[PDB]
Amino acid sequence: REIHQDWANREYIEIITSSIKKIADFLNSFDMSCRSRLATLNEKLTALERRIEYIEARVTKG
Amino acid sequence: GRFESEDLTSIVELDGLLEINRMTHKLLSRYLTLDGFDAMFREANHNVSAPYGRITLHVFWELNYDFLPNYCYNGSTN
Repeated sequence: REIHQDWANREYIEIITSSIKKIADFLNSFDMSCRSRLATLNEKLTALERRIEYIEARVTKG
Repeated sequence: GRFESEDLTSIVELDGLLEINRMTHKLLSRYLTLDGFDAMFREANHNVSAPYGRITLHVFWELNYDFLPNYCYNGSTN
């Protein structure tokens, strides 16, 4: 009967939509995690840049 | 600057204030990143790029002008 076929087809849609939602949720979480790791990496990089500049000024002659 | 605007007896005050600043830097470094206290102190004392800082210059200036011709020694009490 058509009703049973419709139920099966809608089940196919439901699982596919859930898969799509899971991918999007992971994508958002991955973006947040990488950005946090990126931010802390920048914090160390700028600190190193300041420290090397201070060392160069301390050692530069003239 | 506050030390530079007073006599040689403000050395104790400068050391105490410097200790407070160092401790504050240590407390802030717990959650933030900051340059070492020694580098900042040298930056404020103009000692990073020069052999001598401001504190020593003021001490020499005070000795020449005020301390030497306005103080009497007592060897019993040093």
